[PDB]
Amino acid sequence: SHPLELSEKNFQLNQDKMNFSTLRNIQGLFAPLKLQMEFKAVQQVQRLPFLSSSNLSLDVLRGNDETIGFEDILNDPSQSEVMGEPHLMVEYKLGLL
Amino acid sequence: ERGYSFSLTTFSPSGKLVQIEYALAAVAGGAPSVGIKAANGVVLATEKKQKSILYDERSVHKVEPITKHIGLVYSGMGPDYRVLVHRARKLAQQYYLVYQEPIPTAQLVQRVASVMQEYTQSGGVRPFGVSLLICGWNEGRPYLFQSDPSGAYFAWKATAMGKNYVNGKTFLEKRYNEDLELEDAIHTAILTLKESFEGQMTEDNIEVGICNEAGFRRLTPTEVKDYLAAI
Amino acid sequence: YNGGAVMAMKGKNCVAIAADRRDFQKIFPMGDRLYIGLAGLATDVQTVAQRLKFRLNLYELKEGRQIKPYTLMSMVANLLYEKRFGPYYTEPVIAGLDPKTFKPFICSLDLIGCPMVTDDFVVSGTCAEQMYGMCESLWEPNMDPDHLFETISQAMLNAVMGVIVHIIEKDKITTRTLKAR
Amino acid sequence: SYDRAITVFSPDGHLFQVEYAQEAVKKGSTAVGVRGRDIVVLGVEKKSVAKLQDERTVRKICALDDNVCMAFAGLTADARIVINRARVECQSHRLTVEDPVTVEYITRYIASLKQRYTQSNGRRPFGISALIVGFDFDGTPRLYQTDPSGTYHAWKANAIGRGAKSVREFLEKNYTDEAIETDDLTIKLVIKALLEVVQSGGKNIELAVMRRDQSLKILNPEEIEKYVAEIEKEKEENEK
Amino acid sequence: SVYAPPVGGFSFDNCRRNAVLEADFAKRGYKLPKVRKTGTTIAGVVYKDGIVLGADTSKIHFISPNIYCCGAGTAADTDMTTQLISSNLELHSLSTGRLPRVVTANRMLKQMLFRYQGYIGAALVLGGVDVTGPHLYSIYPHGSTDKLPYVTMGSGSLAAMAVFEDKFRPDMEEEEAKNLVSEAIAAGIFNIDLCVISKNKLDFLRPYTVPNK
Amino acid sequence: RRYDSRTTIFSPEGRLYQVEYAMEAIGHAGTCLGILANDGVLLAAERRNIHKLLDEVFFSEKIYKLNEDMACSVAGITSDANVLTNELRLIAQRYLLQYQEPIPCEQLVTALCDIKQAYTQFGGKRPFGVSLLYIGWDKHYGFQLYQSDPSGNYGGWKATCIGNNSAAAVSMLKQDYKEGEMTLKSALALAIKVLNKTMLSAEKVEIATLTRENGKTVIRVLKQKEVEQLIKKHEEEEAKAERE
Amino acid sequence: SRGSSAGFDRHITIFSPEGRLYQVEYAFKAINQGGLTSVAVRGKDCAVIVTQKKVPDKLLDSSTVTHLFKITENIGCVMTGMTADSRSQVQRARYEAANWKYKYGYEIPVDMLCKRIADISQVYTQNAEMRPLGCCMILIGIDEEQGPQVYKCDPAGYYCGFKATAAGVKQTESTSFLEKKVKKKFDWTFEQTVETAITCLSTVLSIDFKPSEIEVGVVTVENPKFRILTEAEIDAHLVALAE
Repeated sequence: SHPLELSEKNFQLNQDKMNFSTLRNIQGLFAPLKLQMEFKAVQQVQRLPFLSSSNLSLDVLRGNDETIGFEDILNDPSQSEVMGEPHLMVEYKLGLL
Repeated sequence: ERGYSFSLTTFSPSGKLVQIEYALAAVAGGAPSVGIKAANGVVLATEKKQKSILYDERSVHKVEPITKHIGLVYSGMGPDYRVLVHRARKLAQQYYLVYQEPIPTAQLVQRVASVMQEYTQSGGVRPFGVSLLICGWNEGRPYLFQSDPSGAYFAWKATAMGKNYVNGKTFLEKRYNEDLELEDAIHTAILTLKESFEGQMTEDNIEVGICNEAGFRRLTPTEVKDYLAAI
Repeated sequence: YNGGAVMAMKGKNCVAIAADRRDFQKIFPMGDRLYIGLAGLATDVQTVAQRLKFRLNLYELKEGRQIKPYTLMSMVANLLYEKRFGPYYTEPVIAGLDPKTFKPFICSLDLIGCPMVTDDFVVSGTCAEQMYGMCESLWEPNMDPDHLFETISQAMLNAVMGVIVHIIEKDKITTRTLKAR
Repeated sequence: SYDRAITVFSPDGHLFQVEYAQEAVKKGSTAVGVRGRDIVVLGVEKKSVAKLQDERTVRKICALDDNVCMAFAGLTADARIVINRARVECQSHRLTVEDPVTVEYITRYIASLKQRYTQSNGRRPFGISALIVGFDFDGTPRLYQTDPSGTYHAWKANAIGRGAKSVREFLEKNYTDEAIETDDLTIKLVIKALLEVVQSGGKNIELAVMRRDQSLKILNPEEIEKYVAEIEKEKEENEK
Repeated sequence: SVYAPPVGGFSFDNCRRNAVLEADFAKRGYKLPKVRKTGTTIAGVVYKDGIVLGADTSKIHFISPNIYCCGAGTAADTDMTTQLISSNLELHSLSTGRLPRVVTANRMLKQMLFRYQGYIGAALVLGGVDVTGPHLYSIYPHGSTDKLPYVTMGSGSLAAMAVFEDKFRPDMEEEEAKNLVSEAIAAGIFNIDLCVISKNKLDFLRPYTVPNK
Repeated sequence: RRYDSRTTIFSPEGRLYQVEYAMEAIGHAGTCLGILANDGVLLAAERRNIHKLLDEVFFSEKIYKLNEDMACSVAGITSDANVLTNELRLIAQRYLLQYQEPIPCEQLVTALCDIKQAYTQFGGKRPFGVSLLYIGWDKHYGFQLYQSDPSGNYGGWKATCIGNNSAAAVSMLKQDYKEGEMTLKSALALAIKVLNKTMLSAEKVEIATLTRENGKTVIRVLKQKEVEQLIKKHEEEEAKAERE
Repeated sequence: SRGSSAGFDRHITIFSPEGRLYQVEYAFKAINQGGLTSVAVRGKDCAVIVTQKKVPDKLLDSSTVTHLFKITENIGCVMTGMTADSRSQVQRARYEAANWKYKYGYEIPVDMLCKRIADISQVYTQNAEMRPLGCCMILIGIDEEQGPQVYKCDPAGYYCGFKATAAGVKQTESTSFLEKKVKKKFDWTFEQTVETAITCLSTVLSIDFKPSEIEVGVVTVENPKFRILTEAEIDAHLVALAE
């Protein structure tokens, strides 16, 4: 489709890969290891996926707590127009589907 | 007995959540705060924790602005207060971007309380040990809200929180009047703070902020000195 | 392919919005004394109307008050700019009164949401370069509802089969269908 | 002391949490199912009736599709979740392929869904048991039962819930080929089986009927009382 | 999948249908709605005590109490970019307690324009005053910036560059700087909005407060 | 004991103790009442936030509007009730957007009870300590009244009560409710009598009614003057009755 | 993961009946495990940091033992507490300064760096998987508009700005001494600031100092770069006190 679809879909992953590669080259193997441990730990305390979360700790760790982008004001995910059944979404999150 | 005291996601056999009561106990042992809603204005006052000559007087503040017409104060733990303040500022900016008008006070209070309600229903985290007093001016009409560690908010005319807040609320009940001016409200707030200071009160150990039709602002120490001299 | 034309005029404590009928609905009510008219592709008009109704209902339930025309304009602009790269083929026109002051408001937007607020009239649709000069020639300020209806009817009619006109007042709303003799 | 976790075996090879879920099932209202030559009947006991309650909202018999219906015993919210999932699955399957859904297919789907929830320590099993009846494409009646563990079987007549053993023994004694010859006799057999444990007949008995190429029919109290009166009359005649 | 939680951002659900529809309409010969564009002349200079921005007729956008911007191109894009940057700078100033710097706004605008690979299409002229003096930039839709003492964009750009390279001197006073900008704008069009930022009207020692706006 | 620390544990006799403990949290909350009549539905609640230094800046407390045709009342934990009410509004709007028709009253209750049941099904989370009463109107069954509990159960009623001292109120409603022969005025009088027994001033109650006029649903909240009129009428009729 | 430990002082995310966090309070006690104390003093146009240097082993290379670090060209640091934790925080602070420079186009200020570190430290006290570091940071720098700066952050996530501060085993006596001196006199020259810091250390610890037992770093308005003094300069200052 549009050339911008794939770029916008996976922006955060590519940013993480670039920063992690630079950090590994400058400091060593321990710094990305610690960063990934912290991200995994804080990304584990949230609401069940059919409700709306806030991700306060993850935003504090990642540095997104004084920045607003186009993904924060356009097509607000809190007021989504489609939502599945609760049990189905929880099962899909765990990989059973 | 103590089996239901450690876990946040465990109900007591009588249907009580105890860690939330303990977070409120953490709040009740903080520095006193006072808020009074008068006609044509609101006043917030608090007691500083840095009572020494070595501390710098312009580094960290307890009264903060969120928007041009919204202010904040707290009792409890400061590190939680900072992150809550940052999130509130971001929410206000998002609302302005979407709707092209300043956010109302009630909507911001609702959003902050929604953020605070989470962290009380999940395992692996702890609730925020802090309460907030929120003031604002909107549609020619002042507001004063309070938010709890559990995520519940109330609308007040005058309240006190922190240490010795029961006696402060009794004092406010005795002294508060409906047809009050902002200057008299500031006088009454300072008098309420003075009831439990345990020391000598100057302009370097209290902080005052007011809100009116011109917006929210924090008073300079010289103005606080002038107000104190008038007592 | 036909898209139609939509105009709105403002007078003394009143406002009107008009379109061309005979085929689908173009003018939708968004609350009391507030309307929006859409001209363009048939499916996009209905999709935009339904999504706008969704957002408006949620906003009015949460806030506890009625919406203002400026806030509705901002919401429409946000919804349209969402689809910046593949856009909707619609051109909204908004007309209504202030729910607490009863002051007229008219504006129009492009297909991605660039607003334009005027004080006399505004025109949308594909043939937007023809009713313009006629609208300046036939418009004067301080106009009562009867003369306002007559003026907007003439401007909508003798510029291009039938038309439909809504006249909004503080008390009542009048709907009329017209056909040239 | 091996009953604190879902996925823990006991020294003699038992999973105790699933058995406790079965215990939760064993405390619901009794449900009875009988299949005949051209009819299938379901009956459910009504535990108690409150006068200020709307009885339409507390029914224990539902219709999954046009050729299948189900009754349950156990917890009610879990049953509602399972019913909704099965209905959505039937609708999706019918939309994708125009063939009618098979009763064995829907039973297998329900059993697989139930068995999924006994595999991890982070979720608990469903505490319900279900009875499923219907007619296939060729008109062959069927009757199945499902368990909280995920197993299923096929029966000719079965009972679940509180006081199920006595009903099953009565059915074993009285289920013959000359007792299912007619629809009225089948319905009378179901009512008589239910009457072993129900204190007052008709007052708190709910019964459903399904015939071939026909929609599900819920009998009214007038018909239920008429059948009970016929049973009483034949009992009086046979008293002697 | 349909069970995945929703996310925000732009939507690309109409691109194929739109391409087919425009191809069909162009081949058959019918018209479709178009975006609004602006192409007037914008210019700015640097004098001894601040910046002077000019445009022909607002078209001068507010970014900060000490920073202003002028745009050319699609109107909606310029509006959205300026408002987003203004909100981000307000958050930054609330956190820091100081007035912002021009290089911060330049960096944020350049990075955000580069992220979208020139599809936004906004050309901007940025200028302001901070604790290090006055600065002036020029930003292009693909994400390229130049730091120059005088810039111009729009339709009558060449007629303005002629005047600039003919009659520009370093360290001018406010009045003749305004006059020079006025002549440069008037040459291109053949009624003019001017914005003047001065270091003497700003206090860089006072703690920051939210402006009226 | 050893079986009451998680929501994903069955006791040897097949019980979930955490759900029962959660339902124990509703007996401490304020009293909520609901009555169904031939030409309307009623909702009466008790105000716990009573104090001299409290402000009144909202439409009402413990009574919320869900859409053009429905309303609810809550009892339990306020912060959980807020989440539940927001989700109810979202569900109703989604159904309207998809089908271009208003949602039936029972489907909304079922959809919320599914969410309430998921939080007892999955581990690591805490069940909601909230109970709700619903009133509304739709073209399939007319006026309706439902009730819900923390476990995810619901049912239809003609008169019910939740909160503090619910059993006595239920007994009185059972004694004094006439089926099929009551109007809105009779329902208001009965609600006043039952609340007076179970708990009286106009500042401690809040009443809302639902009705149909010209093919349009009207939702109102009664005023202080009307509440005082009802209270004084009840007092005078009680005095007249006891004088004989 | 592993699972929390029952008790009112055995897990990070459990409040006590009085509303206290005993694991945070215990992490505050790890700062005294090293056995050393440090002092930071702010002057009229300079800022200094002084700490003591203990080398107990004869076979240990003394040039590899230090507690003074350089974050950026214009920011200095002194760490007190657990050594590995201190070094990890120094690395994290350098990373955060690099991110700020890349994102905003100019060098990070001292208060902003301290606030960022405190924000990161706050998260460790609210999640059950990570633990606080047992160390405290003190930063100095020269601000273009304000001047000298002294800042400090602690394991709880709390930070503040000071005129003079101390950390370590004997923080309280140093605080009292500095409070008396500050209430007495202001407007110190560059020499007087070092004199005051060394006097505070040598009075709180009843020791006569040698040039090899202390470590001094300085920043000044004329030369805003962080600098570490040498033994000759330290001995010159010591004889200046001695005379």
